[PDB]
Amino acid sequence: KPHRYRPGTVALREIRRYQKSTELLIRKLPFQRLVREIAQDFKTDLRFQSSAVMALQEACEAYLVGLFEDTNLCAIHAKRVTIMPKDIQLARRIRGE
Amino acid sequence: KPHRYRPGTVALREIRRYQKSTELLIRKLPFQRLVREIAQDFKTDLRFQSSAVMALQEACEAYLVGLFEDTNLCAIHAKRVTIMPKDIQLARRIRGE
Amino acid sequence: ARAKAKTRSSRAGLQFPVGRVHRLLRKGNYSERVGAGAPVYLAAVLEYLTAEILELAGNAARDNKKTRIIPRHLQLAIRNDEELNKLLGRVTIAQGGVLPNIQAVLLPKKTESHHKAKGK
Amino acid sequence: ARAKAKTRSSRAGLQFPVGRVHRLLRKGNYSERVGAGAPVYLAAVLEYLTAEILELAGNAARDNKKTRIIPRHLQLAIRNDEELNKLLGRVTIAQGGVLPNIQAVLLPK
Amino acid sequence: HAKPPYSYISLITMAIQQAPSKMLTLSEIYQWIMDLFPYYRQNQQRWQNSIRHSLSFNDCFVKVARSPDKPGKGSYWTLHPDSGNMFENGCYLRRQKRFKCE
Amino acid sequence: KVLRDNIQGITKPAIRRLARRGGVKRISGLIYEETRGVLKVFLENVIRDAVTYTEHAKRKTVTAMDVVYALKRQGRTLYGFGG
Amino acid sequence: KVLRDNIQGITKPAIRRLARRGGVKRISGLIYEETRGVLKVFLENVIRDAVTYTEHAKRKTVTAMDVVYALKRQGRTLYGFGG
Amino acid sequence: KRSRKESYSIYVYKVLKQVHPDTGISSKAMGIMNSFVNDIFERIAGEASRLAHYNKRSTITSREIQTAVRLLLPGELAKHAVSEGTKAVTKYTSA
Amino acid sequence: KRSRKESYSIYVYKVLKQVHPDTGISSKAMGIMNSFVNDIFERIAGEASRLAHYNKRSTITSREIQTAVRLLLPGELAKHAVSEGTKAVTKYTSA
DNA sequence: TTGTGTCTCCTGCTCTGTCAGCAGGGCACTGTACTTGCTGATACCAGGGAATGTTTGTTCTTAAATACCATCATTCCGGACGTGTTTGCCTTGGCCAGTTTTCCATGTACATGCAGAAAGAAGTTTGGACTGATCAATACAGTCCTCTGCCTTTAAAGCAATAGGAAAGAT
DNA sequence: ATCTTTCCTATTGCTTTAAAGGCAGAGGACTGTATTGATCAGTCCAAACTTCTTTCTGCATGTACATGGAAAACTGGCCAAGGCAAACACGTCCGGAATGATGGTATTTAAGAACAAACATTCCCTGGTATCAGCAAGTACAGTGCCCTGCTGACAGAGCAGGAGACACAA
Repeated sequence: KPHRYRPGTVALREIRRYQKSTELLIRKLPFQRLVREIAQDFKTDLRFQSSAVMALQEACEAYLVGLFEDTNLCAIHAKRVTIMPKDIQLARRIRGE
Repeated sequence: KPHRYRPGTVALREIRRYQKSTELLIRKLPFQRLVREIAQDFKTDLRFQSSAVMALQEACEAYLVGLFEDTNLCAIHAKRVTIMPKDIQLARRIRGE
Repeated sequence: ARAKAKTRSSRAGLQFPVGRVHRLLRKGNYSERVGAGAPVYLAAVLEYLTAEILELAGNAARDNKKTRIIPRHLQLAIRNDEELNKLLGRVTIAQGGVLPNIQAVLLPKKTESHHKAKGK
Repeated sequence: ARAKAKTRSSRAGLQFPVGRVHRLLRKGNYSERVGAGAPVYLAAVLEYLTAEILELAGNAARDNKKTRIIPRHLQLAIRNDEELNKLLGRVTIAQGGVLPNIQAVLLPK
Repeated sequence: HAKPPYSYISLITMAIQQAPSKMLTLSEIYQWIMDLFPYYRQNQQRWQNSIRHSLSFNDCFVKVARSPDKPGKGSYWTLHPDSGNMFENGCYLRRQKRFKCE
Repeated sequence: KVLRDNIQGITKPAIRRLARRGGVKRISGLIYEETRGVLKVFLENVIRDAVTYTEHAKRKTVTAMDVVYALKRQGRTLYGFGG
Repeated sequence: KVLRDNIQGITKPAIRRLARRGGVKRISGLIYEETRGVLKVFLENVIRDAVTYTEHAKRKTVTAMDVVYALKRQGRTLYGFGG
Repeated sequence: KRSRKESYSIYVYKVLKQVHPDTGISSKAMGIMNSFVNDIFERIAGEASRLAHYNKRSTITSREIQTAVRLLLPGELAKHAVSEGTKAVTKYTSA
Repeated sequence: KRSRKESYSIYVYKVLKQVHPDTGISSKAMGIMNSFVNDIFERIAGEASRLAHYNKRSTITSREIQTAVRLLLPGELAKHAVSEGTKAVTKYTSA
């Protein structure tokens, strides 16, 4: 029979993989497109520096990573192990956002 | 038989009281003694203006009220209405304290 | 002969002190120089913000049947408004309070069956 | 005649630039005047903190079998030390990642 | 007064049909029965509990709520449309082939 | 002159009141020790900065402005004390 | 030229990877829309200040230092690009 | 002779009378208003100073104040306050 | 050539060669270190300026920097930094 | 007078009346706490007069900002191939949510003593004003050398392939 | 407990790219002296604090009763994890262009410096009203006992259809 890891094993493997690495986890080009899409609502024909886009992606990824850490803590607080939208809402509310 | 309000009624009544009043909730002189005691380990034989102790007490009360609001949110998140040290620890941990 | 003096607050039509604001800008070492219009603009902005908060606090006091603005009214005006609450989010107000707010989960259960209290 | 010039970094025994710190203090509009010993003190403190962080980062790099410090090693040094982590709590390090940390309850039975 | 020669099912059917709104609550049905039969004026509890049991048991009767709060309290009862003329033609005491949903 | 055990001056009903203003309805028995510890840490953090400001001024009286600057230094800005 | 609906470019695998880096084991199905909303709000709040700093300098290029100042103004200081 | 303690109390009171002729304001409320005005002044002035330093400008002009007001204030405040400042500067320059 | 842009690269490298003689450092890590030095410098200088303004002094002496260090750095880091700064000032004062 | 079909009495399944019992849902009385109204009082805030330091007007000047041009570098845009990633589908397992049960740990209310708060006084400390002294920073000019930009060299790290060990999952 | 599969880590070889080393020069740090404004040392006083006493409760502590919320146990289904295959869209580079940020010079315009007048702001003295304290009507909502209305299950008992005995119909 084909081999199949039980649920949660590959999840932990993936956690160990990604907490050990430094690379950016969002694809660069779609994030750049999103940045430009949001930017045009404030001023048309905006130029951008590549390093500005990289810094934006760095800040966004760090913010989301910390937010997911707090979300995971909020989930484990309720004795669950699956994160739900209410977990993110609680994390944002307590964090002061 | 003598009257006895059911649990939860007096708690809600006291919530409605202390959310409507502005008075300080900690006693004044014991907080003053605590403030002076904590000050000894930093420098001996200090003197405190009355307004200085008042400012410290106001800031402490505001901080604790915020902390208990976030603790209450954490407790309600876990499908509970009783706050526990788990809740305070989580609230402080999310806020970065 | 020297002309009759007019305060820069009078010229700009403001109530806040433009001269005092200019002095505070120069003394605070915010920059080497201070433009002539910067005190006027800053005084106007501060007057506008003061007018906003005082109008909202006056509304709050009228709601409470009081004519004197007190710290509680400032707190209510600041926290009931989204924008002022966001501006003064990390600010404590002495002798203020909190917005009356009880989480709906905590409110008592209106049981359809309501008999004398017994074990659960 | 004028004597041999000696940089105030040499006088204080420091490695960081006292002159640059003094000029930045003057040009920064912090205050009208700047004392003579203030730049020396500030340069000494900056050198000390830099040395602390670099020592911990070098230890981390040696642990990872790397002879060059990279942002990952700076992150490891900063977050593994309680005092530095409390100093740089709000800072985000580019290309830093996070410390390896899995909650206990998520582990298999 | 002698007991009426009508079953409780027949009495409920007649009370429902005679109503202008084709529905009545328990209190209204009791009032109607007592008014039209002085025999049921006394010994309320017996036949009132019997009527409650019959309403809860027989499928030909379905309850309906009071929309604009009315005088209030109680719930109306309506004949099921599929019941038909079960008690007609002298079989008041016993309904042949009692109505069922399926 | 020396004070030893004033942390217990943060009484149980005082903590109950402070929580009730937060909307808290039901309180565990272990909340009070955690609250005392948290309050003591907060007070130590604030008073260290206040005493540092007083020392730099070469004064021996701790003033309200010292407390206000200490709070604003920790992102807890306070209004109503001459700030 | 104009861009319409790139918020969906933050794909489900990307959000999963971000959650994995945070120590998340199991992810609900509704997390993705919530994460996209939160990310969009954060990006708007940062790019507004970045564009403001760019306008004040009378430039049309949003440089790295503009983003760094916008972040540091919000208490999210970033090391690496600030120079 | 003791030193003088300057404040904004008279000006805050004049604005209060402008918006609400009938209402009053207590001493502690006035102190909170003074602290608020000082805090907003410090925020805007510091942000203007940082803006000048970023562009290597030596002078804080009205433009720096406007940019600082846009940065600090949220939403409709950052628009109404900008309109008020521009109107005040225009009137000042008109005389 | 473009305008000269100054940084703490050489000085942090010298400190590195002191503590760990046989290791190097990457350019991205170098930029992170420069940003760290600038951040700490700005924090200390700003706190010193606020200290000077609170006491109505017109100068930032070594005392203001010491108080700023004691306010900012936590725990043993603060006292070790104070000791190093006092040592440097004492050595410099001896010329 | 004998053989067989239909009527009447008895039995049997259907149906209704009755009772006991337990559950939901709603009504009206009792009781405690909060809000509002009234008066007295008191303290506190606005209005009028004296002192001072700070703001405004005027002139000179000087340096920061503006305007125009030039230039080069850097960011947008498009094209192309290669392949890792994403998306849709299927399978199933285990985790979330709902239900039930137990009991204990929290809440409510009363009894009690004590120490917190207020008022007053006395003692005492020191923060800030004031004066004169001194000393350390700033301003200016000369000068010389430390730090940053450009270019070159080489070794630290990335990439590929392979091999061996650890560990998960199933029998 | 043992076997199979998958993954991870570790080692060796190649390369490539990123950091260390060298040189030029210019801008900014260093030296020396006069100026001056800031800071420091000593004295004084009043106002602000600290210390002690007594009052007078209103608060915190203690205790007892018990209610209902938290936690444990169980079940199941449905949500999400794991894997596969196809499509696609990202990654990387390469070039064209046109956009704009920087640098330089003339200028022009707005702010700093200085001095005097005066005028606005702060501080001190007086009415009057907005607030606080206490008692008391009135209202709002909880606690709960009671009532009505539903529903399960069983028992109890008449109602009408089917089968057998008695009678009458047929021959």
